[PDB]
Amino acid sequence: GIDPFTKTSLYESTLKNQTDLLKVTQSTVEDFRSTNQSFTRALEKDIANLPYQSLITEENIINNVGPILKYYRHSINALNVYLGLNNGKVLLSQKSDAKMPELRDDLDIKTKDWYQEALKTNDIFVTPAYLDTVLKQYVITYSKAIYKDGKIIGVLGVDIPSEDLQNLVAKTPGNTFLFDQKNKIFAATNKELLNPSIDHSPVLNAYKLNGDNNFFSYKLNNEERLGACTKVFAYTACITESADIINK
Ligand SMILES: [Cl-]
Repeated sequence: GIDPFTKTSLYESTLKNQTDLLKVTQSTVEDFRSTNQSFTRALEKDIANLPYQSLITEENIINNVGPILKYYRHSINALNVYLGLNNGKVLLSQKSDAKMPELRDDLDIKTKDWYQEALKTNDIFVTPAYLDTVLKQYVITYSKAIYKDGKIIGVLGVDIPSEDLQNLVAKTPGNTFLFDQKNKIFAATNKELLNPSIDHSPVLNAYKLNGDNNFFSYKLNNEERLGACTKVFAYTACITESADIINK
């Protein structure tokens, strides 16, 4: 309407609404990451709790670590779960025909960020989404250097399809969406937003001007829209709507 009291009431209401919904999308991304981190941490602990004898020959790694990788992979429906060693080999449990985990020598692991970055932090390392060479799907990898008595055993990796996060975000309420660390569109409730030719600059420009969680106005085709974005790890989560709620 027109009376400023009424317009202010509508603006304050929709701000709260849209903020709530943005937070649900933020929570979705957070919970996905923390579930995968907890899992990875539990797997690290089970591997490190084996005696050294079970860890210090490749055959013993196959027979003693392999089943653990397999059970864990199944438990969460991961794509791959694996352990990379300093000799460049990887003990790999992959989705497939029920064949046991095997040692693979062709994964060029000392060139891979999941391997090299795990050795530079004491935390879990989380990759951007990338194309997994084993099963040829886009994954987010959680990796962790495993130590026993201070001694490196190898680098654990857990590959989760990136589509799993995309699908979780898409199911959320609200016209919410998520950009990756390069500010490309990554997930959206409205699948049309994923058209790579769409211009997101008005929303990204408005976020740059306003900051995390700060509700803003912008224009599309000379009509007014409202929205907000916030950082969530290296992602940017946004929500937008028509301003007709406050103007009409
Ligand atoms: Cl994540």
